[PDB]
Amino acid sequence: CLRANDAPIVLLHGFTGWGREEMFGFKYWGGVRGDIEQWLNDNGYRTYTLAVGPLSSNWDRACEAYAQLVGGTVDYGAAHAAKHGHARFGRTYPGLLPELKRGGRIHIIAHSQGGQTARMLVSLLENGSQEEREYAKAHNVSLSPLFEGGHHFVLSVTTIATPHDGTTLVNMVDFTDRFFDLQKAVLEAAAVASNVPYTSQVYDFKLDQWGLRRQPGESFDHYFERLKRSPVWTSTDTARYDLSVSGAEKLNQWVQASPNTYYLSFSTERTYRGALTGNHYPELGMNAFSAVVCAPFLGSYRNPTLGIDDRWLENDGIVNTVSMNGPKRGSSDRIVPYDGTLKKGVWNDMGTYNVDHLEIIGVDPNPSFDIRAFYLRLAEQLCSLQP
Ligand SMILES: [Ca+2]
Ligand SMILES: [Cl-]
Ligand code: NA
Ligand SMILES: [Zn+2]
Repeated sequence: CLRANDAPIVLLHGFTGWGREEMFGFKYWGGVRGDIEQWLNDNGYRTYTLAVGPLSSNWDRACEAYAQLVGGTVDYGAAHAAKHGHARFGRTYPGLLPELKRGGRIHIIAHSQGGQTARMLVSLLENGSQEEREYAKAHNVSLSPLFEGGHHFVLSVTTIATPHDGTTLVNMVDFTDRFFDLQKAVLEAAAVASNVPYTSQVYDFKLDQWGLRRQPGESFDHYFERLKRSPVWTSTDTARYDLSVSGAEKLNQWVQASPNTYYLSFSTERTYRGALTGNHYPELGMNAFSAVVCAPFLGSYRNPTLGIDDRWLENDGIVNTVSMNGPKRGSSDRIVPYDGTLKKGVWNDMGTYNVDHLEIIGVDPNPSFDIRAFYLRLAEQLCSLQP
């Protein structure tokens, strides 16, 4: 790289994901292929990993990301917490990069719903929250600096297989059961059983604000049955809602691109069209869970009420490919095909890759995908960005 900025890289997972000490060290970023953070660091690209609530709303996850980056106690905002009935304060972090408070900046590389979270964190840093500012005045409580506005420390957001317009998977019948089957499948990829009541946490869902935690003598099977019936699955303040086509559009209506930030999007597809009616079908090698449980629905579900037609049928096993190049539904962001120069304040569509939702992070194998070269080439591009 010809280095133009010194900003560290920050990895951010989707609606599954866990810290480097979790899952007995099986890495979400790298999976069965290795340790992407370690590869980037070993190649001279300083990289860190964020771990936030996988099932929690993008709002909560953005507040957690902020505290984890600059240090301190997660503050979800007094108004937000009162409106949805969960704790105002989350856990306390030492802070990965306190220098963000004095002028440092970062590149965020986000997978799946991580891309919504990274977008939202930028929006909150730039504009704050009018509602939280007003509520703090009215009720004489403190206000997180995150909601003040006029802050800036994200130089770029890169999203990979992100459902910026949602995924129609949420509309599948029995989505609740199949989604937590997906969680168990990822646990099994990590060689972690779902019917064993581990005494260590192994996979912390970080639901402190909701007061939820896997109990002593409780298996993931039993825990997920509880989670299904909990507010983190049944409220609007959830990843599940933000993942829907409707919820993603609502998010897009206020989370917009900042002129001070480069946005890069990577799309993923792992399907073919058949010759019967033009439906899409999983290619050989797509991870087994998606191939059997999710891809047939994704490549055949049409919904005229929500504008879900033939453009939505291509998919990566989890997300409709059309959803990934940037926010569109309810969004005024601009999306431009990458042309050799990356532009600020717009989505640079870096193209589509023939890699499925879990292969792109190495949680499922794909020997024809040079995952190491993919992330090293991305880090070079970010290293080259003009500050
Ligand atoms: Ca595969
Ligand atoms: Cl509990
Ligand atoms: Na995901
Ligand atoms: Zn919340």
